[PDB]
Amino acid sequence: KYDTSELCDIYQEDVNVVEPLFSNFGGRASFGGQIITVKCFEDNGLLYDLLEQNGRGRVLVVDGGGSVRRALVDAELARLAVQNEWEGLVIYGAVRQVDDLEELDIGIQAMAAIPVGAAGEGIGESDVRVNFGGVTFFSGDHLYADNTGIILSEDPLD
Amino acid sequence: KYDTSELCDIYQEDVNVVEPLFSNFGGRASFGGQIITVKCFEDNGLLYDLLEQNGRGRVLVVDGGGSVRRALVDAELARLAVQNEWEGLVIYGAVRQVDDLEELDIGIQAMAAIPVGAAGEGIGESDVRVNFGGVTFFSGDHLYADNTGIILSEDPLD
Amino acid sequence: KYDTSELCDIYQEDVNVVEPLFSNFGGRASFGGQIITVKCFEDNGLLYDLLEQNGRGRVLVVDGGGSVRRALVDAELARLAVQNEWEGLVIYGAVRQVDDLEELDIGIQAMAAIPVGAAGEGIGESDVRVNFGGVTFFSGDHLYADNTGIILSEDPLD
Amino acid sequence: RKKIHQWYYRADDLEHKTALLVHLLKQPEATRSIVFVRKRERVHELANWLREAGINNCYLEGEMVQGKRNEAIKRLTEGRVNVLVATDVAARGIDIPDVSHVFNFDMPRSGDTYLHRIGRTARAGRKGTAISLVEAHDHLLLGKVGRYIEEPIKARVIDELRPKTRAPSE
Repeated sequence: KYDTSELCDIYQEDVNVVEPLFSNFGGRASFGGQIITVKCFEDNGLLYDLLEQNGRGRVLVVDGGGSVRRALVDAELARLAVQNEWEGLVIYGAVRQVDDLEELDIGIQAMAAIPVGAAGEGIGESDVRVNFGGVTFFSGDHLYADNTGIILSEDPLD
Repeated sequence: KYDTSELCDIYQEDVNVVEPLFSNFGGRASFGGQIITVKCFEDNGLLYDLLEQNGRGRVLVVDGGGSVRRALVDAELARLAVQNEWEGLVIYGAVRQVDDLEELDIGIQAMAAIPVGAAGEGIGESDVRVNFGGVTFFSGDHLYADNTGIILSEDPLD
Repeated sequence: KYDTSELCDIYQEDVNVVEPLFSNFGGRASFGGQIITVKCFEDNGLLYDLLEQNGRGRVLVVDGGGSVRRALVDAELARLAVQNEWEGLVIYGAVRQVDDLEELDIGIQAMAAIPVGAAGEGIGESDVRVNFGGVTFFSGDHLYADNTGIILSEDPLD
Repeated sequence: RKKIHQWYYRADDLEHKTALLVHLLKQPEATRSIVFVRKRERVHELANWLREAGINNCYLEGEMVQGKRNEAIKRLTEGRVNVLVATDVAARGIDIPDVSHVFNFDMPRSGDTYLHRIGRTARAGRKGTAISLVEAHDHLLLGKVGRYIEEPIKARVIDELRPKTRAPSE
């Protein structure tokens, strides 16, 4: 239960709203938590590393360069996230096997769908500011998202 | 009730077609009626004054400037549209509470969703000619919309 | 019934991936076949000639020049394809009467809906090399599509 | 790009339209003809219709297992037969040799289809003939096609067999 439009009405300026660039791909329509950011590009070695870890109460915010040439998340990687209790994923990038994703009990917001997987090298960086859709993200910020859009605050809400 | 493709077959050049920039957010797949125009930007004071009146058989057509930073129509105001029996709304701009809007017995075509609501000051004009999507709009005209698109005519069709 | 991601994972670079420009409008979530190609522009007289023939195991691939001004396929012409058992249609163009197209056992991917139909002068050429989405199609290539994307190879797959 | 003699006859009835072909096939000129049709069903019949008239006609329609598709094709390149009936699909990946006549029993919507049909005739050199038979429901289609292609198809009339109703509006 998160209403991003209700939240905007309440906290006003104290939230930042992300551009309307994304769409729901996961099993949850609304979701939120405390983010951990990632910078990468057409690679998801790092994603496999972090999602192998536990994430109750946590969202993974991934700056993927905006690529839609290569998918960063497939069913395997999302099944991974779900068994480790992750609230959801925000991918400034592409995703994959959308039919499988709608079924998994995780929020997924990304930009498009492309059949090609990313590479598995591991070239990237985590816990770093990322920036996209007109908003800055640091690890330990809080993120709230549903079908209407995505909002972000530095403190927790409710 | 309405199939816009058949209508175009039948009426050919007596009909102008809007460009495919819009989508349905309301419960009604297709709707149609006599139109009242409103011009504004990121403010919906006018919309409240307008949707309080009754509007059976009427459609509200909003040049919202195309802005997607601030949402012109939330759940609150859609209800007041249903209450006063309005056929449907057309917004060159953004809406809000997408999940609430699809449960509502009205028609809603718009460009995008953004969780930030519009100001309420009242700034705007109504019953003026407006232009977007390559169709030009006067109050008194007739709009029919379904999932395929939106079309306009001077005189009522059928 | 087909999984474009698993295929890319297997065939790697023996497939070519179309850019994510299209979406599903038909009743079949995925599909695949031998392609027959057409280059045409806001006209479908030739698509009626082709789809009147039998196409079990076949996909019609149409370079409609990317136009969203004019619908190349509408329910009529979709019922006709279905009747002749055509696997699915890929249209670099617009489609029409979406509510009717979704209830049909055929795969259709296309760029947008617009309610105005194409002309039927018969102008167009067929079995020609065509280009769009970063891929070149020619008759006898094999296309496979789902809700994640479109892929194409020279030889069948599995 | 190639060049072929092209004619058409308008018809009143399906029945007329098929006597027209019958007559036109019984000509010494006719040598190896292919006749196109539109509907699946009409391939079977028109083939019957043809024998009776006294013309060995062989019928080829697009489900046929590829073996049959060769047994059909082999009869034609053998003097056994000089008429093939088919549809646009039914004959898609085939080269047949030394054809001299292509007939459009049903008119196509597009000049692209038209051009592939009459593309069948030879190039041996010696120059084939494409003849369309037009029922009044095909008239528009005959014009649309004509405009597609450089030029219109000149009309003809068989003295004995003759259209007992008027030509359509425009």
